[PDB]
Amino acid sequence: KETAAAKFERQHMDSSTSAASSSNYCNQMMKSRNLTKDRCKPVNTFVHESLADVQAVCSQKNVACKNGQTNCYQSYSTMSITDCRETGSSKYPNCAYKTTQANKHIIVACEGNPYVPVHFDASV
Ligand SMILES: [Cl-]
Ligand SMILES: [Cl-]
Ligand SMILES: [Cl-]
Ligand SMILES: [Cl-]
Repeated sequence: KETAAAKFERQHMDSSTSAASSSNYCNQMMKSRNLTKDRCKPVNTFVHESLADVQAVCSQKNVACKNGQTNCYQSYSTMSITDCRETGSSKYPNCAYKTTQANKHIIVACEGNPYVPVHFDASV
């Protein structure tokens, strides 16, 4: 079974680009990160910063998570992100995503020792 930290990395880290290159970024990344296996994952955010910088958010501003838990943290700085969301033309298989690039603060839930990101809560 994948660890929670490793699942966060696979679903939400893309340090190899500064920003979504094009409208097909999400179609490609959703497929390559194995987020379209049996179902199209409906919504997923990728963060274009170093893993270290994203991990560091777990020692930044403590904020409530949407679900009311208290282990969420909001990045002090904005980060380059791409939101991927399924379009109306999307029907498994042949998932289809809209790519939206933005520079926003991220909010992650953190857990463990080391205390690292395990869920992507939101961007602001
Ligand atoms: Cl793994
Ligand atoms: Cl791990
Ligand atoms: Cl997400
Ligand atoms: Cl990097």
